[PDB]
Amino acid sequence: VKAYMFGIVVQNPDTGQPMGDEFYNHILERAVGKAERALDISILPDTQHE
Amino acid sequence: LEVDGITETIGTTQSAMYGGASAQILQINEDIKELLDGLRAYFGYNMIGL
Amino acid sequence: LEVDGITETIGTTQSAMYGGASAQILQINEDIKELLDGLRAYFGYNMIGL
Amino acid sequence: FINDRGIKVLWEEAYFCPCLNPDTGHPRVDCPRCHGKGIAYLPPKETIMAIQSQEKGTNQLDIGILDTGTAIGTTQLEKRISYRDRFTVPEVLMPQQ
Amino acid sequence: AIQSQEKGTNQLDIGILDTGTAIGTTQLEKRISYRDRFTVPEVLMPQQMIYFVNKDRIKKGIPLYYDVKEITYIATQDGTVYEEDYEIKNNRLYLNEKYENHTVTLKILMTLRYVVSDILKESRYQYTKFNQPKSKFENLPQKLLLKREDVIVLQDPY
Amino acid sequence: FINDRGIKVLWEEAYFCPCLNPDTGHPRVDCPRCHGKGIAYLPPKETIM
Ligand SMILES: [Zn+2]
Ligand SMILES: [Zn+2]
Repeated sequence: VKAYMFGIVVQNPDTGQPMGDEFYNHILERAVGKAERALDISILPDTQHE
Repeated sequence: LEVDGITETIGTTQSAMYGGASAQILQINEDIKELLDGLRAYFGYNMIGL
Repeated sequence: LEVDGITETIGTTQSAMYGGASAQILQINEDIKELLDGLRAYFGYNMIGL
Repeated sequence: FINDRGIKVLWEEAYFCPCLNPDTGHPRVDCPRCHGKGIAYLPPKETIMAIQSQEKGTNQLDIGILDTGTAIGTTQLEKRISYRDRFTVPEVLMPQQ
Repeated sequence: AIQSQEKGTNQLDIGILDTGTAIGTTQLEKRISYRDRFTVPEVLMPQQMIYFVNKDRIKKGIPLYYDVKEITYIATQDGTVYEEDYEIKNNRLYLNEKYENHTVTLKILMTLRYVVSDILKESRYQYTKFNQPKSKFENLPQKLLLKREDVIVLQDPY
Repeated sequence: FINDRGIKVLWEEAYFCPCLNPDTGHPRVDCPRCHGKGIAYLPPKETIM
């Protein structure tokens, strides 16, 4: 992700602390869920019983 | 506000039409619309036989 | 801000209508639209026989 | 607005020192309460003041050099500053020789 | 940054003098002090000189009033003086003894120089907090009044 | 901009005339190279000012 924002930093103006990678991972996992619903597909491997 | 030649001036995101958080709410509504479209594809259309 | 012969004026991309990242988000939405059209051509239209 | 724009200063209030000679009317040069100035000062008070036009005002004289520089100050609300009251600005250091 | 670079010619019974003045804005976080000296190596100023040449000045060399960086014109009653017949060393002018009873006239260039005469804004301040862990005090640019080094003239620092 | 706005002038450069009296320091009033002014002038140069 950060590569696509080369030359930017996301930083709390009251403390100068950069945003933690936990938020990036959380957002990525939800973005994968969104992609798996915009298209009727299963991206990540899983065992299905039908 | 100006005192003794010191000048301070603000234009804020508030306006006679739009509230301070207008833009963020508009973006959130766009995201909600995408999410709802996806989830209303996951759950089906309701139907009943008369 | 004007203080003791130093003056600064800034106009930001924020506005009462648009948030600071409006432009980037719009461009990203265009890219998403192109990608989704392509991927919905790669995977087919869903169909079922009643 | 003033708290944002002003620098922190220590304010101490002037009063005439009671060491003045009852006849000549001049200060005692050895007075410990005032170091030869006629004016004694109360304990310092923390305040914020906005300061402008901070000029050094160098003078070169037959007696030697002297500084007569002048500045303009805007006080906080609800204060009654009095003549020869004294301010110091602990953040700001000036070079001298 | 320098502004209003005035020459300030004066013409007096003692002779000519320059009292010109300029206004300077410093960089951040500097504490310029009275009679601090600046030179501007990029900027060359024209000046003029004349000397009567005598046996002592031939043997000892003429001590020039200005710190000559280079000569643009040199002449005498007999005409132009060619570069084999003069030399400058240590801001002394040496001449061929041919000229033992002549007067030499020069046009010269020298580097611009200033001394701090007075400080018009010795302090400007800002507490900066935005994106800092805690408030940081910073000293903004000073405004200097600069006076030209005519009366006493010193070599360039190198 | 300067070439459009300026008038054409002849510029000639000052230098002290070597006719100055080696004692009194004043110009010779009969000097042909400078007509009693202490200042001689180099040949003129065309410029716009
Ligand atoms: Zn006393
Ligand atoms: Zn002459």
